[PDB]
Amino acid sequence: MQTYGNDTVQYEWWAGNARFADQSGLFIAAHVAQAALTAFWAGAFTLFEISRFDPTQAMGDQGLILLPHLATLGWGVGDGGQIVDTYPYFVIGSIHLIASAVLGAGALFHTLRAPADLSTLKGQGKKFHFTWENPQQLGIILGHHLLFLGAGALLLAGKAMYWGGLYDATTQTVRLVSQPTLDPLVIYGYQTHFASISSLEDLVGGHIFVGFLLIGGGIWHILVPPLGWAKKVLLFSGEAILSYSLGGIALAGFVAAYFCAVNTLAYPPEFYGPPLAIKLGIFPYFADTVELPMHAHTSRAWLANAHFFLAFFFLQGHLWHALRALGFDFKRVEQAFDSL
Amino acid sequence: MDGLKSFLSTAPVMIMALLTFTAGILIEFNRFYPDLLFH
Amino acid sequence: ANLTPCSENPAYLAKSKNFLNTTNDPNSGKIRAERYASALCGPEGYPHLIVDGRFTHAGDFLIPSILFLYIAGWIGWVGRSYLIEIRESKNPEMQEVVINVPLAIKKMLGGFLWPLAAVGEYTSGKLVMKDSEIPTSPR
Amino acid sequence: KVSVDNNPVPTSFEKWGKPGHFDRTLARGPKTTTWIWNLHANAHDFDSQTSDLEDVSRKIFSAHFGHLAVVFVWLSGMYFHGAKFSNYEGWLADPTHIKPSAQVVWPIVGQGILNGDVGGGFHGIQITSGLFYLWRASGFTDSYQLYCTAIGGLVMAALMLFAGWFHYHVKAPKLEWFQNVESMMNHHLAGLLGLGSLGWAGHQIHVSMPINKLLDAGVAPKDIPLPHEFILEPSKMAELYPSFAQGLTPFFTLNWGVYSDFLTFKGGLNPVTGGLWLSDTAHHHLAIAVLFIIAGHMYRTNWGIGHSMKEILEAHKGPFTGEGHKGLYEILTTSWHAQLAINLALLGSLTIIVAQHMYAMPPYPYQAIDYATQLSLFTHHMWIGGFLIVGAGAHGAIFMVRDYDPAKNVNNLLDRMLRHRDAIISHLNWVCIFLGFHSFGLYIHNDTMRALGRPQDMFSDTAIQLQPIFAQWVQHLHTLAPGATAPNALATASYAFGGETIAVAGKVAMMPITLGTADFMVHHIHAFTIHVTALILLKGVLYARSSRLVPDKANLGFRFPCDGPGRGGTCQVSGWDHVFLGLFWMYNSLSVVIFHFSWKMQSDVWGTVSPDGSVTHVTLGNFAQSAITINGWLRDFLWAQAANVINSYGSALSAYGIMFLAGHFVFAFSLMFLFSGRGYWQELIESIVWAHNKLNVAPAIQPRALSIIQGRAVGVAHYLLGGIVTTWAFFLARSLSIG
Amino acid sequence: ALNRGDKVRIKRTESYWYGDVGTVASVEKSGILYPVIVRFDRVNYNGFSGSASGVNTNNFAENELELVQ
Ligand code: CLA
Ligand code: CLA
Ligand code: CLA
Ligand code: CLA
Ligand SMILES: CC1=C(/C=C/C(C)=C/C=C/C(C)=C/C=C/C=C(C)/C=C/C=C(C)/C=C/C2=C(C)CCCC2(C)C)C(C)(C)CCC1
Ligand SMILES: CC1=C(/C=C/C(C)=C/C=C/C(C)=C\C=C\C=C(C)\C=C\C=C(C)\C=C\C2=C(C)CCCC2(C)C)C(C)(C)CCC1
Ligand SMILES: CC1=C(C/C=C(\C)CCC[C@H](C)CCC[C@H](C)CCCC(C)C)C(=O)c2ccccc2C1=O
Ligand code: SF4
Repeated sequence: MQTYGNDTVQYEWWAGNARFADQSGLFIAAHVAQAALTAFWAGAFTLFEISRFDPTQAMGDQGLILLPHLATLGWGVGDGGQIVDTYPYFVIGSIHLIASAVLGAGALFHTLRAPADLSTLKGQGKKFHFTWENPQQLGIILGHHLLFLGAGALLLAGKAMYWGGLYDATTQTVRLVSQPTLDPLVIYGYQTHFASISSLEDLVGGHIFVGFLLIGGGIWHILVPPLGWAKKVLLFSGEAILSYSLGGIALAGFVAAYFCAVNTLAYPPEFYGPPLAIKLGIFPYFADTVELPMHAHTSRAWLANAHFFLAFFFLQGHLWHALRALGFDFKRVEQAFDSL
Repeated sequence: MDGLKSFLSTAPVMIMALLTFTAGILIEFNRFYPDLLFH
Repeated sequence: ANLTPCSENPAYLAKSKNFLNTTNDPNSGKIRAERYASALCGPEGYPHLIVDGRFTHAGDFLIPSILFLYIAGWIGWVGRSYLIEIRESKNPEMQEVVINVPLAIKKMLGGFLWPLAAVGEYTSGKLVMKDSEIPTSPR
Repeated sequence: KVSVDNNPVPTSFEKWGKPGHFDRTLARGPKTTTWIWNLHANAHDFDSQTSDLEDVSRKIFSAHFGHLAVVFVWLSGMYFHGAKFSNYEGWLADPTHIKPSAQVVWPIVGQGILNGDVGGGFHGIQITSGLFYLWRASGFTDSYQLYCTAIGGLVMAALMLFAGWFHYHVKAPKLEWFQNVESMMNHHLAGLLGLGSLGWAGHQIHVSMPINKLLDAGVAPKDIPLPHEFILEPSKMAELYPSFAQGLTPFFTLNWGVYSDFLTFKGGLNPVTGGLWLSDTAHHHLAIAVLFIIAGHMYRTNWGIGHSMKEILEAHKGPFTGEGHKGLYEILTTSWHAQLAINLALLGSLTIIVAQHMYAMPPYPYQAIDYATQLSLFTHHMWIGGFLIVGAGAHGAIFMVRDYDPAKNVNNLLDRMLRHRDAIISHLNWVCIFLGFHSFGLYIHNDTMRALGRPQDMFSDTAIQLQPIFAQWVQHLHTLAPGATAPNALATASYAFGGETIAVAGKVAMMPITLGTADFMVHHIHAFTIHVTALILLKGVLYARSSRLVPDKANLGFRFPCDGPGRGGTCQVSGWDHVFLGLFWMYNSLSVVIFHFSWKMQSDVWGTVSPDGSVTHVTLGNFAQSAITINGWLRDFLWAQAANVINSYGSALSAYGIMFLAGHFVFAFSLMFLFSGRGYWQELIESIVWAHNKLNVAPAIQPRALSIIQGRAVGVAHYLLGGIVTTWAFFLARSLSIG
Repeated sequence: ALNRGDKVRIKRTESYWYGDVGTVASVEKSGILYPVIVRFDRVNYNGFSGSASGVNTNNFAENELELVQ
């Protein structure tokens, strides 16, 4: 936390998650409980989407949110964009459900059996003890999360190359994509038309390039400690790293909301509905060209608008926490109105 | 505004905000699910 | 019962063809006409409510009944324990005139444990006061 | 002569969280729940908070600006609802057939049935306020002008709010600025009333006359020229009136006779649209502007000429009146309640004059045809006028209790009138009893003569007839007026005195109202109830100081329940309880007045018209021989005409039925507060405090019953609310059913 | 035989506070009939109609008070 003086600070219940921000074990426990909640939502809602799926209609009109996310990977897709056999969606939903179960079990284990601070441990638990002031352990955690995201990108790459086939909007069948792009100059040139790429080989080439970039960043962050040039320009607290991550996930949400509404192959038009139109009224939303009867919207509209609004409010959360990390009081803005 | 938080938490404004929230959720539940004499 | 069900009543089938649209949904009268078909009606074509306690008609009475018996108890417990925790701070009069709205929001959220808390307060003796320490009126 | 103090009160929000700070006994602490009611009973009693005549006056001035913001946001809501959610351009396309509606209802629980088919495919609730005819009289064409007028009204609402904050917390005026009453009087005469009348005379000349002229010619909407295009091109105005080619130059040389083609003295009604002539009202507002600004220079302020009112009041003293008005100029510039009593009396009588003039001379186009607009505007202005007159009777008593100093006004008119209070009230109640027997016992007498089967002994026209000869002679003089005693007037002042039947769109605008013996009896009923309400309020004014029952009434206050059960009993003896009784008597008086209006106008005036000249009315002429009986008032009026409120379910007039029954509920709920006393409810509430103390849920705010004055106040409030809501629902549903 | 600030229940059987607890503000000298000044938090029905509050302090006797401390 910030703690502009008053080192022994007490937070009330409406800021109740600020109480464990200094301790270590509850800091692990709350986050793995949150990951259990995300895995539970994923598995339980693709099961709920299998429960409320009709094969006599098109996909995106009935609010199909997760089954197009699995059909773009090409798991149970047939011919012409038709889904007749849904075994592996139920398989990955059950996998995510039991994964949420074991993650919640570990969360309650760290809340109950593991102590608050990991400095009282003796074996490997003392090596996992972290503080918001030393950047070395934070760099180790940073590099290992970099390595895990790179491993996830490599798993997606193997799903595109060896472990299965992806889906395209041209042939509307599965496709075993091999021999991707190997040139980084055209990847440097992809900063202008990244929204419409229209080729899956370029997609898996960009994915293996960003995956190898992530592995390089991971081994770089594990190998060298963080330097001194960034410690003079970046703040080192809980709310500072919270702010950097909040701005990162808000930018990622804006990027994903732009990617959802205009793409055609990473979001097929028969699975998510037609591509959208960026329409600014009061706020910039995404409207469909055709109008659904029961005031309804496609999955593309729901995904793009929800991710845009969540990215917007996460940007203001980054703003709140980043101004908090710079020393602002925030009753100073109430004292500025009260002095007036 | 150390007095505006106390004025917005007086009895009439809080009971009007609570009745506005109650009437709001009642009207919304009666729009999306109308005409429920029983269960 | 002597009342005909709405699935075969002639007056109800004559009146269901022109049920008025209440909301902005133009098919609201038709979906009401098929929703009220499960109920039973008299000789006028209006759905009566069996209230005797039989569970085959519990959806008429008992299913909303206990639903209200949650929410009223919720409001009652939120109104009761809040008064207890403003029995003293420094002065209860201003805390009853202006609301300590974080304390009120805390009770308003935590009020959904009210029936187990009611049996707990009844067993602990802190629910019902004694018949002698209560400020009664003179006879 | 401006005296302004700079920053008297700091602007702060911390006082908003401490309710009851304005009074000394409320800011201590809410030990009891009656403090809550006292917080609303003394929130505007500015004379009990401050006692220096300077803080209260600037508090009043800023309160006037706040209330002006409330009226401006209300007027903005009317123009915004007429812009967005109405059919004003659709009604302007066809005014005779379709009906106006300026409120659309959200269909949520089945209340979409309130959006009745008002004509032209537009759904909504048909308005009866009749401000659409105001807009057609002013010259509105499309909804964008109403929208920009609503926007400008909200701008002036925020402007009046900023002026209130500026005049209380930044630059507040002194007491000498408020006591400059001669400067206030002549500025309000010339610069507010006369200058505003000249502004509306200019708008009626330039905008309201040419637009209504070509609308009476038959020009469709989206073909009228814009109102500024008549000023930008004066040829379009000169082709409608020949006098506009003469320019401003005949006005300054007193050649006003060439202006006679567009400043006419026609009078009567316009036969094409069924309203007043717009040239007549333009000439009218110009004449009122000239007379007011002439009278706006009577009082001296700084330049020597002018009447200071002090020696005006000094000069009027006769033999009966002692020292005359010696002291009233010091009274009316040092006490706001005496000014409030005079202004509420004259604004109440003005509002009743407004109602009594806006039915026989309908000033708006297509207003007399719409019977619902005419009936609603009449009765609403009647009720506002009667309410303000009761407030005059209240603030007279408050002036007597807390603003009357007897050492300053010795042997003047106020002291002499308080010295013979018995010789005033003991004749006022005599004429109350004489009018009561001779206006109600007439009704009982012919009720009994009709019930005993002898109609030849009644007070009918075929029976012993009480012909009202004086108003019939006055109607004869008004019929004989144009040509003998008003030679430049073509028609009469109205067609209610005598003349032809004005028919516009198959309905009757105004036909002559003959006065039989039923109008004789009901006018004496009106004079009787006016005398009783002017008895209760006048004996609340005079007997507020002291009496022979209780001579210590000034020290007890204006608003106290009683002196006690002694002297036989002294409950309802204050000056407040006379207002409490006068409110019911105003309710009874105005209910009979609007009943006489509604029945006489829908039996002898309104109805459809036929092309051979015969007129059939709505109730086929019932007022002649059946308005003289109490059973006739019950059967032929309250039973026969309430059927349109009764049988209107599943239709557009369905909310009026559940407002009819609602008003009956609030009347019957008022009887609980009026009949019962406090000590029963205190003895019951303390038992509920026992039942709360058994479960440890008794509140630390001590819960106890209302005060005795509070119980009478909520009783009279729910009584007047329930009766007026019942009459509102009945009048609106009936006159919307008859067209 | 009471101190200054101890809780005590009332057994007046005719007062407003009958069974309610009160704090003894002071005990006056002997000889007088009702020396025990007791103050309460709940005011009684006192004053004119429409008054914002009443009184709480009162002189009580010794044999009609039950000490609860
Ligand atoms: C990476 C995500 C993240 C994390 C870890 C935190 C963590 C923290 N924030 Mg926070 N915040 C975030 C995002 C995040 N915030 C965003 C995106 C916003 C913008 C809206 C804010 C705005 C914000 C404010 C304004 C404040 C905090 C505060 C705090 C600290 C106290 C704990 C707390 O939140 O109270 C516990 C949380 C609750 C009691 C929840 C409140 C209940 C809300 C109103 C209901 C949820 C709204 C809605 C229904 C959500 C669903 C959306 C949609 C599906 C309908 C804690 C360190 C507080 C602080 O620093 O004080 C010490 C503080 O005052 N945050
Ligand atoms: C929330 C506080 C609260 C609670 C727990 C109770 C509880 C009770 N009241 Mg009650 N009452 C309350 C407030 C409350 N009252 C208020 C504010 C009033 C004034 C309108 C009354 C007037 C009242 C009467 C006249 C009677 C009772 C009776 C009773 C008892 C029977 C149940 C009943 O009929 O209640 C039903 C409750 C009502 C009819 C009125 C309460 C309605 C309000 C809206 C409830 C919520 C109040 C408050 C705004 C919530 C506070 C929330 C907090 C966070 C601020 C029961 C012990 C009866 C009795 O003596 O039983 C033997 C009885 O005859 N009450
Ligand atoms: C120019 C108009 C005017 C002004 C400035 C005043 C000003 C004043 N009057 Mg007053 N009065 C007026 C007109 C006016 N009156 C009229 C026309 C009447 C006759 C009805 C009265 C009758 C009257 C009485 C009987 C008393 C006053 C008193 C007072 C003083 C204190 C006001 C107070 O405490 O009320 C604060 C405000 C309220 C209590 C709000 C009243 C709410 C009403 C009752 C309900 C409104 C019903 C509503 C329209 C319907 C919808 C509600 C619901 C159904 C949704 C104050 C100087 C009092 C006084 O001087 O005592 C010493 C007093 O006892 N007045
Ligand atoms: C319908 C019920 C009713 C009736 C009849 C009256 C009647 C009267 N009220 Mg009244 N009043 C009422 C309800 C009623 N009030 C209510 C509800 C309130 C509450 C606010 C008031 C408040 C009120 C005040 C505040 C005042 C009156 C006054 C009066 C008297 C005015 C004089 C008059 O009209 O001549 C007399 C008229 C009648 C008696 C009615 C005519 C009936 C016939 C003609 C008489 C019977 C004929 C014969 C005697 C029968 C003989 C049979 C034999 C066996 C005896 C009158 C007696 C005033 C007063 O007394 O001073 C003047 C007064 O100041 N009233
Ligand atoms: C708040 C809080 C917290 C947190 C926690 C959490 C948030 C949790 C979560 C957790 C979770 C979230 C969990 C999950 C679980 C899971 C489960 C419970 C599952 C189950 C399922 C099943 C068993 C299924 C089955 C199946 C299959 C497999 C297939 C076939 C069919 C079926 C569907 C049947 C803590 C403690 C830290 C602290 C305090 C507070
Ligand atoms: C089922 C049913 C029925 C029956 C019922 C009955 C028969 C009843 C009875 C009843 C009774 C026999 C009752 C008793 C009671 C008693 C008492 C004694 C009570 C208690 C209460 C209390 C104590 C309160 C408390 C509370 C709560 C709980 C919550 C809130 C707060 C308060 C505090 C208020 C019928 C037939 C109708 C119909 C069908 C169904
Ligand atoms: C019933 C009654 C009471 C008791 C009055 C009470 C208990 C007042 C009731 C007030 C309750 C709390 C209702 C609240 C009033 C309004 C409904 C508040 C509006 C709140 C909404 C806007 C939410 C008296 O004190 C009294 C005194 C003198 C003569 C007659 C009577 C009398 O008849
Ligand atoms: S009944 Fe009430 S108002 Fe009348 S004297 Fe007795 S206490 Fe006073």
